Amino acid sequence: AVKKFKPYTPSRRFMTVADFSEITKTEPEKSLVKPLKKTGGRNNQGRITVRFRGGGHKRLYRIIDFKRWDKVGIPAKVAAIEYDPNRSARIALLHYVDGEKRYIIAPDGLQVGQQVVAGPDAPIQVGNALPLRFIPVGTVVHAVELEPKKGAKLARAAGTSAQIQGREGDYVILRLPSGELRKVHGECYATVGAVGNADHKNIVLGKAGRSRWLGRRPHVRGAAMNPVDHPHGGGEGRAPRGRPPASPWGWQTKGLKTRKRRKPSSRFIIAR
Amino acid sequence: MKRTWQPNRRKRAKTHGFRARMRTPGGRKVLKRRRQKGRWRLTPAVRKR
RNA sequence: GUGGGAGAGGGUGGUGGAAUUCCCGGAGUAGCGGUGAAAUGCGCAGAUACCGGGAGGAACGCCGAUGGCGAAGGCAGCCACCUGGUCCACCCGUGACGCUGAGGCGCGAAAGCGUGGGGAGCAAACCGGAUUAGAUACCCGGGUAGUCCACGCCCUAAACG
RNA sequence: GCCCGGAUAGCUCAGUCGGUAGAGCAGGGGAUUGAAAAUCCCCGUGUCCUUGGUUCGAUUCCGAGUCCGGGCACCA
RNA sequence: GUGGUUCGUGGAGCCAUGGGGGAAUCUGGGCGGACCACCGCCUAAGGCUAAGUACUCCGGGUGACCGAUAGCGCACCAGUA
RNA sequence: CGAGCUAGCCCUGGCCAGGGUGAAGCUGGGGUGAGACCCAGUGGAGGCCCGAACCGGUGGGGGAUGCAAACCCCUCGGAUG
RNA sequence: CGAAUGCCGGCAUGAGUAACGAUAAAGAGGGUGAGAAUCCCUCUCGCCGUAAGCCCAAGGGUUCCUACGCAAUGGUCGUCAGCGUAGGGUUAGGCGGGACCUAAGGUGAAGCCGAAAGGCGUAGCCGAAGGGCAGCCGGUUAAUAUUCCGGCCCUUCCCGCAGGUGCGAUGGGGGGACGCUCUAGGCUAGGGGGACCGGAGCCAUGGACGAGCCCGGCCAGAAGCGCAGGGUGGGAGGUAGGCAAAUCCGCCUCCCAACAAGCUCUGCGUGGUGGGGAAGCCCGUACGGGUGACAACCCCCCGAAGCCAGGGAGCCAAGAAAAGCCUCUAAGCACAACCUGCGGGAACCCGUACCGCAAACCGACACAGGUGGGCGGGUGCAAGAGCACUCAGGCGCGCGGGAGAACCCUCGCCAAGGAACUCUGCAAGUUGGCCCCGUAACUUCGGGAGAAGGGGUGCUCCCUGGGGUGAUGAGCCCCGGGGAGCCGCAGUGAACAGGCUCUGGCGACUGUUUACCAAAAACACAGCUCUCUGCGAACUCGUAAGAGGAGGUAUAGGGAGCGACGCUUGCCCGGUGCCGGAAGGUCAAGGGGAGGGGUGCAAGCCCCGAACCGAAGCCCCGGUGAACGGCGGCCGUAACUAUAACGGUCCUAAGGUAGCGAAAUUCCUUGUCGGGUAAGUUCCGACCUGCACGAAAAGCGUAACGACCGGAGCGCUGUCUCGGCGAGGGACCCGGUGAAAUUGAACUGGCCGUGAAGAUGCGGCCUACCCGUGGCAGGACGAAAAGACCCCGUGGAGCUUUACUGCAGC
RNA sequence: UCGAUGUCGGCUCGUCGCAUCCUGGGGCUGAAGAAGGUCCCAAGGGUUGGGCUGUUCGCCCAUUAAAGCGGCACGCGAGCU
Ligand SMILES: [K+]
Ligand SMILES: [K+]
Ligand SMILES: [K+]
Ligand SMILES: [K+]
Ligand SMILES: [K+]
Ligand SMILES: [K+]
Ligand SMILES: [K+]
Ligand SMILES: [K+]
Ligand SMILES: [K+]
Ligand SMILES: [K+]
Ligand SMILES: [K+]
Ligand SMILES: [K+]
Ligand SMILES: [K+]
Ligand SMILES: [K+]
Ligand SMILES: [K+]
Ligand SMILES: [K+]
Ligand SMILES: [K+]
Ligand SMILES: [K+]
Ligand SMILES: [K+]
Ligand SMILES: [K+]
Ligand SMILES: [K+]
Ligand SMILES: [K+]
Ligand SMILES: [K+]
Ligand SMILES: [K+]
Ligand SMILES: [K+]
Ligand SMILES: [K+]
Ligand SMILES: [K+]
Ligand SMILES: [K+]
Ligand SMILES: [K+]
Ligand SMILES: [K+]
Ligand SMILES: [K+]
Ligand SMILES: [K+]
Ligand SMILES: [K+]
Ligand SMILES: [K+]
Ligand SMILES: [K+]
Ligand SMILES: [K+]
Ligand SMILES: [K+]
Ligand SMILES: [K+]
Ligand SMILES: [K+]
Ligand SMILES: [K+]
Ligand SMILES: [K+]
Ligand SMILES: [K+]
Ligand SMILES: [K+]
Ligand SMILES: [K+]
Ligand SMILES: [K+]
Ligand SMILES: [K+]
Ligand SMILES: [K+]
Ligand SMILES: [K+]
Ligand SMILES: [K+]
Ligand SMILES: [K+]
Ligand SMILES: [K+]
Ligand SMILES: [K+]
Ligand SMILES: [K+]
Ligand SMILES: [K+]
Ligand SMILES: [K+]
Ligand SMILES: [K+]
Ligand SMILES: [K+]
Ligand SMILES: [Mg+2]
Ligand SMILES: [Mg+2]
Ligand SMILES: [Mg+2]
Ligand SMILES: [Mg+2]
Ligand SMILES: [Mg+2]
Ligand SMILES: [Mg+2]
Ligand SMILES: [Mg+2]
Ligand SMILES: [Mg+2]
Ligand SMILES: [Mg+2]
Ligand SMILES: [Mg+2]
Ligand SMILES: [Mg+2]
Ligand SMILES: [Mg+2]
Ligand SMILES: [Mg+2]
Ligand SMILES: [Mg+2]
Ligand SMILES: [Mg+2]
Ligand SMILES: [Mg+2]
Ligand SMILES: [Mg+2]
Ligand SMILES: [Mg+2]
Ligand SMILES: [Mg+2]
Ligand SMILES: [Mg+2]
Ligand SMILES: [Mg+2]
Ligand SMILES: [Mg+2]
Ligand SMILES: [Mg+2]
Ligand SMILES: [Mg+2]
Ligand SMILES: [Mg+2]
Ligand SMILES: [Mg+2]
Ligand SMILES: [Mg+2]
Ligand SMILES: [Mg+2]
Ligand SMILES: [Mg+2]
Ligand SMILES: [Mg+2]
Ligand SMILES: [Mg+2]
Ligand SMILES: [Mg+2]
Ligand SMILES: [Mg+2]
Ligand SMILES: [Mg+2]
Ligand SMILES: [Mg+2]
Ligand SMILES: [Mg+2]
Ligand SMILES: [Mg+2]
Ligand SMILES: [Mg+2]
Ligand SMILES: [Mg+2]
Ligand SMILES: [Mg+2]
Ligand SMILES: [Mg+2]
Ligand SMILES: [Mg+2]
Ligand SMILES: [Mg+2]
Ligand SMILES: [Mg+2]
Ligand SMILES: [Mg+2]
Ligand SMILES: [Mg+2]
Ligand SMILES: [Mg+2]
Ligand SMILES: [Mg+2]
Ligand SMILES: [Mg+2]
Ligand SMILES: [Mg+2]
Ligand SMILES: [Mg+2]
Ligand SMILES: [Mg+2]
Ligand SMILES: [Mg+2]
Ligand SMILES: [Mg+2]
Ligand SMILES: [Mg+2]
Ligand SMILES: [Mg+2]
Ligand SMILES: [Mg+2]
Ligand SMILES: [Mg+2]
Ligand SMILES: [Mg+2]
Ligand SMILES: [Mg+2]
Ligand SMILES: [Mg+2]
Ligand SMILES: [Mg+2]
Ligand SMILES: [Mg+2]
Ligand SMILES: [Mg+2]
Ligand SMILES: [Mg+2]
Ligand SMILES: [Mg+2]
Ligand SMILES: [Mg+2]
Ligand SMILES: [Mg+2]
Ligand SMILES: [Mg+2]
Ligand SMILES: [Mg+2]
Ligand SMILES: [Mg+2]
Ligand SMILES: [Mg+2]
Ligand SMILES: [Mg+2]
Ligand SMILES: [Mg+2]
Ligand SMILES: [Mg+2]
Ligand SMILES: [Mg+2]
Ligand SMILES: [Mg+2]
Ligand SMILES: [Mg+2]
Ligand SMILES: [Mg+2]
Ligand SMILES: [Mg+2]
Ligand SMILES: [Mg+2]
Ligand SMILES: [Mg+2]
Ligand SMILES: [Mg+2]
Ligand SMILES: [Mg+2]
Ligand SMILES: [Mg+2]
Ligand SMILES: [Mg+2]
Ligand SMILES: [Mg+2]
Ligand SMILES: [Mg+2]
Ligand SMILES: [Mg+2]
Ligand SMILES: [Mg+2]
Ligand SMILES: [Mg+2]
Ligand SMILES: [Mg+2]
Ligand SMILES: [Mg+2]
Ligand SMILES: [Mg+2]
Ligand SMILES: [Mg+2]
Ligand SMILES: [Mg+2]
Ligand SMILES: [Mg+2]
Ligand SMILES: [Mg+2]
Ligand SMILES: [Mg+2]
Ligand SMILES: [Mg+2]
Ligand SMILES: [Mg+2]
Ligand SMILES: [Mg+2]
Ligand SMILES: [Mg+2]
Ligand SMILES: [Mg+2]
Ligand SMILES: [Mg+2]
Ligand SMILES: [Mg+2]
Ligand SMILES: [Mg+2]
Ligand SMILES: [Mg+2]
Ligand SMILES: [Mg+2]
Ligand SMILES: [Mg+2]
Ligand SMILES: [Mg+2]
Ligand SMILES: [Mg+2]
Ligand SMILES: [Mg+2]
Ligand SMILES: [Mg+2]
Ligand SMILES: [Mg+2]
Ligand SMILES: [Mg+2]
Ligand SMILES: [Mg+2]
Ligand SMILES: [Mg+2]
Ligand SMILES: [Mg+2]
Ligand SMILES: [Mg+2]
Ligand SMILES: [Mg+2]
Ligand SMILES: [Mg+2]
Ligand SMILES: [Mg+2]
Ligand SMILES: [Mg+2]
Ligand SMILES: [Mg+2]
Ligand SMILES: [Mg+2]
Ligand SMILES: [Mg+2]
Ligand SMILES: [Mg+2]
Ligand SMILES: [Mg+2]
Ligand SMILES: [Mg+2]
Ligand SMILES: [Mg+2]
Ligand SMILES: [Mg+2]
Ligand SMILES: [Mg+2]
Ligand SMILES: [Mg+2]
Ligand SMILES: [Mg+2]
Ligand SMILES: [Mg+2]
Ligand SMILES: [Mg+2]
Ligand SMILES: [Mg+2]
Ligand SMILES: [Mg+2]
Ligand SMILES: [Mg+2]
Ligand SMILES: [Mg+2]
Ligand SMILES: [Mg+2]
Ligand SMILES: [Mg+2]
Ligand SMILES: [Mg+2]
Ligand SMILES: [Mg+2]
Ligand SMILES: [Mg+2]
Ligand SMILES: [Mg+2]
Ligand SMILES: [Mg+2]
Ligand SMILES: [Mg+2]
Ligand SMILES: [Mg+2]
Ligand SMILES: [Mg+2]
Ligand SMILES: [Mg+2]
Ligand SMILES: [Mg+2]
Ligand SMILES: [Mg+2]
Ligand SMILES: [Mg+2]
Ligand SMILES: [Mg+2]
Ligand SMILES: [Mg+2]
Ligand SMILES: [Mg+2]
Ligand SMILES: [Mg+2]
Ligand SMILES: [Mg+2]
Ligand SMILES: [Mg+2]
Ligand SMILES: [Mg+2]
Ligand SMILES: [Mg+2]
Ligand SMILES: [Mg+2]
Ligand SMILES: [Mg+2]
Ligand SMILES: [Mg+2]
Ligand SMILES: [Mg+2]
Ligand SMILES: [Mg+2]
Ligand SMILES: [Mg+2]
Repeated sequence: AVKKFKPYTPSRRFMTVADFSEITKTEPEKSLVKPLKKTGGRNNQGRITVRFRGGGHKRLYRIIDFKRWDKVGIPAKVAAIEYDPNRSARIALLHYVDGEKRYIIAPDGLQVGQQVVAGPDAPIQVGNALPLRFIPVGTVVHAVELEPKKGAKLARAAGTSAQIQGREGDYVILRLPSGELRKVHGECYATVGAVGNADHKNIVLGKAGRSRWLGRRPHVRGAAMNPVDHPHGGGEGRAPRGRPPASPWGWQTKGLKTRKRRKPSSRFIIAR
Repeated sequence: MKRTWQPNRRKRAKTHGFRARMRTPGGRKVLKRRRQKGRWRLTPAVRKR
């Protein structure tokens, strides 16, 4: 379900906006928002370390809960479902029965009203979070932790999910959004379900400006520069690549693998 | 056109000020030098009030 | 209307085992494939063949029929739910309400097409090996789209009785 | 105009350490067929482009010349 | 592995030391240009030590030094306008 | 030593006369088994249109020891992004 | 010292020359004074008026006011001045900032890093055109005024009274608190009108003594009262959350209440009282005073973009923080404290003049440039900040007088023709607004479209339908509709305001760029593919700490190419890249030491050192094309000829598929044919022999878009035949002021020759009295820049890579 | 001539040569006439307007008495483009 426009302007022909139906609250929960310092892609030296970043709508960080176990066994009521402009996924405002309000990243299905809770107990239901070991094999799950107590860091982007495939001692065999087969510790929490807002991948920004709203300044091809600037700089008209394609920093960029070989997590990966 | 000199009393002192010089060690030599030479003013003259 | 049937009729959601392929483990040695015969291919960097563990997809052996259902196209593992047509019995109810049907509207195999997803087997195109005078074919080794799902198109047929 | 390469059987081409040059196809004579083809058996003609030289001897080595093909003919 | 020394890897010792290994108290240890013997010379891994040496912001004395385009950038209210 | 010019980004403020066009959504009517859709009204979207401010700098003329070390006149581009 | 485009200084030439800095514009009378176009004053004239007026901010820093001055500064003049000399001038509890808050950022206890210097860094602190916070209207000075004075009104601190109540933090919680577009109600600012109120006066020139003309008819105001609107449920129980504790907030369950009310809060009207108060006329002011007056002070209409304001609706890109403030409890204290009234007292530092779209700021200048926010009246024109005029206000641009040439510039008209001009309709025309009618191919269905093309447009009288405000009524507004008629060459009568079409290329589009010769077909762009990247991600900056990535997590992030969209995107993996290969070769330090060597009388001590064990890399084996890349030759053959579907053979990793094709690519070439034209190197359609297209350095198309680039036509025209006239600003003459590059020195002619090969300068001849003014550009191989092309230099720089050697990195 | 001698074409303005394109005069003719041919004298004047291309050139359109060729730094950018 995605919004389209009639072509009453060039660039409305193809523009497409998310259907905002599952959205329930519109202003966010004040006691749960910080201002986020916008970098423009600049590091603590005043120096761009990520090109073509900046501008883009002013935003307000929603502090969201990626460690669910700091409230084991207290249920919560899904109070709202609202837009969070700091991620692709939509956040669920929930209301704990001891009165604490916290932000969850909303799974698919989860509707205003239901109960949610996290702990070893935790019925196997969408919204609930459990140490991985007590999650039925083959369940699809999201917001996984990579190591225990370090907080969810996996399958959080709109429509993502991992699948529990098997177990080996303290480690369960996970299939990540990227098809890769990782062992992950059992005491790693994970809330069950997939992430939802799955149509996300179907919006069509439509015009140069929509990119600009998202903090994305134009991106200029190596081809388009001169050789001071870039390996593909120069030539007379137009120039084939001329060499193994490369980055402004000169490294190969069609194939050249960069994950460090010696990396200790090598031991717990099995895929691609 | 718009020329290059666009006076700003705050910018002038933030940038060439005595305090500014004494922060960086390069600046303290800039002072060290203007003293050792006799310059009547070590830092540019500005005007807060 | 009332009571009943038979049924691979349709839609949905689940679920089972055989087999193929790939992966890991174990044990094992020089061939395995393939064909008319071959070659290409695969294999001591440990293949084929055998055991165990897993992953994934697609199709449902026996039952099975010259059988059944559907208007047609078509439909076949099993389970539930939702749902269409039909048949019989009984002779209760309406009372000619019937037949057909130009246009309209809906369904409509396969291939194809769009957006996603999926991808084990198979396989247009394509590549090799062969055969031939040539072989842009038939046979062989590989192989993409497609084949599968969802939504939306296309509307064809020896859509045949 | 400038430099590189090539020129061998009818056609397309290997090839040589200086001495007797081959491959496929075409062609020829036989066979098979009713007849052609495909198949099969047997058969090369070559003055190795022209010219001059090196040699005992040159298709083979050398210098030129035709001819063909390829690159170049830039600042102007 | 380097630096220092005349020593640019050279027969490359001596002094120093980032890395590794790692002792002994005089019958101990370092040195005399690889190394060995011999014969000598020294006493590592704690510290201090005037003077003789260098310099001229400052004061003075001199000049086969300048004399206002010279001499300091400045003889004058110049590191100023 | 410089980002008081210029380039980009960050924080916090401000600005854009007046006209046009009339998207979706609504609401009614039609339609149908239900729908799709159709028509009207409302509505007031847009790197939408005309045009000042403002931002520009197309073409032409002028200037060329200039008014001006890039200006002027006519003309033209954007003008809710 | 004679040369170094030498250095410093002086003074010449060009020269009384160019210039005197917007073509808004001047004239006179009077006055002052040694002296006046330039200063004062009056009268007339012109110019600005979304400014060329007025108010803040920044900058500048005495320029402000006055008196006395004119050497210089002023593009002339100067009696004047933004100049000289002196003297005066800037008043705040409420305006701005500070004894308040936080933002990015800066700084920075703790703590981390780094040879040194220093780099980072949670808290804290700093940091504002953001939050917060108490003054409005008049009057007065030569010059300040929300600052002084008047009237009216507030804030905070201290100390009292009285009355309240568990008080009490830097801790908890609420609030503060937030986008963009559209926007209702009710007001206010501001305006227009009045037959009404007030007012000096007026009756001209034919008429008018009129409900005539002219002028004005308000401003501030506490409490309370109204009219608008904002914000907010009330109670009770439970409680594990809000890093202690809460009675607060949060969550739960009860109840009453609920489109309100009530409580608050703000705006607006009113309101004690206070102020203002025209034109005109007379005052002597460079300008202010007197009077007008006991001024009046009312009604109606328009109406904000401002106010009520945290209002409402829609939308996606999802819209600061901290304090002040309210609540809550902790220690501590409750003979404290706080809250509420009302009283007295206390209330500091800094700024304040003037300029401020400009002669005071940035541009070396009294520079036609640049400079942020607010106000910016009236009438008309469909609207408006547009356009014309014009109010308040301000100005005529700090050289003038004449003249009436060329020529230049800006501008107006042109008979006939109408693009014949030319690289090109360059330029200039035409067209222009609003209303109505009407509008094609093609299309992505929105568009194309203002397509095209037409008709209308003023004024007068009669009829007449709606709105708004009043009241349903009058008046005042607004949107109209019908019919008669009038005058001109002309009714958007001035001013502002598209020329149109057809057909190609390129780019889809809006955007972006070479500040200052290129705005584009270039860049970007949604979108598509490839690839890396499992998170202490990859990548980027940094020696490091750290940081960006990202408070993100494969629907995400980096890199590369392609560039909406449609239909597509072929074959080649031999070489190069990348990917995969737990075997094999090779392979450095290391290990290991067969076996030698040097020395010692030996025990030793010290060197070499063969196997063999040794990684990555390379080789090797495979993969890989939206990875770098590549994508053939010759000969023959058909029953007229021609041509070759077909065959033969050499070579290759493989031999270019669809589409397209003399093209932004085609050399021959103006290819050939067809179309347009009387004529077409261009353009369009074709053909294919593609010198040397061809598929994501994408291929072929594509509606729409374009200050791109091309061909054509229609309209119109001084572009042209081919010029004429005219206006103004210069040029020219006179008065004032007065430069510049350049310059060996000059007494500086023509020809034919000669000369280092292009002579004022030599020869011969010929011409020629001395000196200027306006003009033109043939020559002084005229000026200007130590040629920018070319070469040279064992000169330099940017850039490339399978050049060398290295270093970072891996 | 590199301490600079601006370079094609167009425009404008010409001027000179004559080996003459026209006009004028002539000899010869395979000159009946008329029209030509060829060569001689002659430089006084004349020598068009368009399409195409930056073009010079050239080719074409329509004319004409004719539609001359060369030089002057392939005349002329302190004259323009
Ligand atoms: K790009
Ligand atoms: K390029
Ligand atoms: K056969
Ligand atoms: K197969
Ligand atoms: K496949
Ligand atoms: K059938
Ligand atoms: K059948
Ligand atoms: K060969
Ligand atoms: K042969
Ligand atoms: K040494
Ligand atoms: K030692
Ligand atoms: K020694
Ligand atoms: K010694
Ligand atoms: K000492
Ligand atoms: K002197
Ligand atoms: K000096
Ligand atoms: K509508
Ligand atoms: K609109
Ligand atoms: K000199
Ligand atoms: K002079
Ligand atoms: K003037
Ligand atoms: K006005
Ligand atoms: K003077
Ligand atoms: K001046
Ligand atoms: K005087
Ligand atoms: K502030
Ligand atoms: K508090
Ligand atoms: K708070
Ligand atoms: K008023
Ligand atoms: K003041
Ligand atoms: K004159
Ligand atoms: K012409
Ligand atoms: K009325
Ligand atoms: K217009
Ligand atoms: K395209
Ligand atoms: K520049
Ligand atoms: K443009
Ligand atoms: K560009
Ligand atoms: K972050
Ligand atoms: K290849
Ligand atoms: K390869
Ligand atoms: K390969
Ligand atoms: K062609
Ligand atoms: K080509
Ligand atoms: K033609
Ligand atoms: K353009
Ligand atoms: K001249
Ligand atoms: K050399
Ligand atoms: K010269
Ligand atoms: K030269
Ligand atoms: K003649
Ligand atoms: K003549
Ligand atoms: K030509
Ligand atoms: K020349
Ligand atoms: K010129
Ligand atoms: K020229
Ligand atoms: K000249
Ligand atoms: Mg907050
Ligand atoms: Mg810094
Ligand atoms: Mg470029
Ligand atoms: Mg750079
Ligand atoms: Mg490079
Ligand atoms: Mg390149
Ligand atoms: Mg370039
Ligand atoms: Mg190229
Ligand atoms: Mg990967
Ligand atoms: Mg300057
Ligand atoms: Mg001093
Ligand atoms: Mg059934
Ligand atoms: Mg079924
Ligand atoms: Mg195995
Ligand atoms: Mg049934
Ligand atoms: Mg009956
Ligand atoms: Mg009956
Ligand atoms: Mg079908
Ligand atoms: Mg199908
Ligand atoms: Mg698919
Ligand atoms: Mg041959
Ligand atoms: Mg011979
Ligand atoms: Mg050394
Ligand atoms: Mg050496
Ligand atoms: Mg030693
Ligand atoms: Mg020794
Ligand atoms: Mg010795
Ligand atoms: Mg003396
Ligand atoms: Mg001196
Ligand atoms: Mg002297
Ligand atoms: Mg001096
Ligand atoms: Mg700046
Ligand atoms: Mg900046
Ligand atoms: Mg726009
Ligand atoms: Mg404004
Ligand atoms: Mg401005
Ligand atoms: Mg500007
Ligand atoms: Mg311009
Ligand atoms: Mg010009
Ligand atoms: Mg404009
Ligand atoms: Mg516009
Ligand atoms: Mg914006
Ligand atoms: Mg001299
Ligand atoms: Mg002097
Ligand atoms: Mg002097
Ligand atoms: Mg002169
Ligand atoms: Mg003159
Ligand atoms: Mg003059
Ligand atoms: Mg006068
Ligand atoms: Mg006078
Ligand atoms: Mg005026
Ligand atoms: Mg105006
Ligand atoms: Mg003014
Ligand atoms: Mg100031
Ligand atoms: Mg100044
Ligand atoms: Mg003054
Ligand atoms: Mg003077
Ligand atoms: Mg003055
Ligand atoms: Mg003065
Ligand atoms: Mg204050
Ligand atoms: Mg104090
Ligand atoms: Mg603070
Ligand atoms: Mg710091
Ligand atoms: Mg403030
Ligand atoms: Mg204040
Ligand atoms: Mg006053
Ligand atoms: Mg004043
Ligand atoms: Mg006042
Ligand atoms: Mg309390
Ligand atoms: Mg309103
Ligand atoms: Mg008022
Ligand atoms: Mg009005
Ligand atoms: Mg009035
Ligand atoms: Mg009276
Ligand atoms: Mg009279
Ligand atoms: Mg009267
Ligand atoms: Mg009267
Ligand atoms: Mg009032
Ligand atoms: Mg009031
Ligand atoms: Mg309540
Ligand atoms: Mg309680
Ligand atoms: Mg607590
Ligand atoms: Mg209320
Ligand atoms: Mg009085
Ligand atoms: Mg609101
Ligand atoms: Mg604070
Ligand atoms: Mg003031
Ligand atoms: Mg002024
Ligand atoms: Mg002012
Ligand atoms: Mg202003
Ligand atoms: Mg002024
Ligand atoms: Mg002024
Ligand atoms: Mg002014
Ligand atoms: Mg002036
Ligand atoms: Mg100015
Ligand atoms: Mg100035
Ligand atoms: Mg105005
Ligand atoms: Mg107004
Ligand atoms: Mg107006
Ligand atoms: Mg108008
Ligand atoms: Mg006036
Ligand atoms: Mg002016
Ligand atoms: Mg003037
Ligand atoms: Mg005319
Ligand atoms: Mg005419
Ligand atoms: Mg005409
Ligand atoms: Mg023409
Ligand atoms: Mg034009
Ligand atoms: Mg007009
Ligand atoms: Mg048409
Ligand atoms: Mg339309
Ligand atoms: Mg129209
Ligand atoms: Mg029209
Ligand atoms: Mg009329
Ligand atoms: Mg009239
Ligand atoms: Mg073309
Ligand atoms: Mg474009
Ligand atoms: Mg536009
Ligand atoms: Mg554009
Ligand atoms: Mg430029
Ligand atoms: Mg440039
Ligand atoms: Mg620009
Ligand atoms: Mg430049
Ligand atoms: Mg230009
Ligand atoms: Mg330009
Ligand atoms: Mg980090
Ligand atoms: Mg990306
Ligand atoms: Mg990217
Ligand atoms: Mg591109
Ligand atoms: Mg490898
Ligand atoms: Mg090995
Ligand atoms: Mg070794
Ligand atoms: Mg060893
Ligand atoms: Mg290796
Ligand atoms: Mg290989
Ligand atoms: Mg390709
Ligand atoms: Mg033609
Ligand atoms: Mg042309
Ligand atoms: Mg290409
Ligand atoms: Mg390609
Ligand atoms: Mg392209
Ligand atoms: Mg094309
Ligand atoms: Mg197109
Ligand atoms: Mg003319
Ligand atoms: Mg004239
Ligand atoms: Mg005139
Ligand atoms: Mg003169
Ligand atoms: Mg004069
Ligand atoms: Mg000179
Ligand atoms: Mg001569
Ligand atoms: Mg002589
Ligand atoms: Mg002579
Ligand atoms: Mg003269
Ligand atoms: Mg010259
Ligand atoms: Mg030179
Ligand atoms: Mg030069
Ligand atoms: Mg240059
Ligand atoms: Mg060199
Ligand atoms: Mg060199
Ligand atoms: Mg010279
Ligand atoms: Mg002659
Ligand atoms: Mg005759
Ligand atoms: Mg002549
Ligand atoms: Mg002549
Ligand atoms: Mg002609
Ligand atoms: Mg020549
Ligand atoms: Mg010549
Ligand atoms: Mg020439
Ligand atoms: Mg000339």
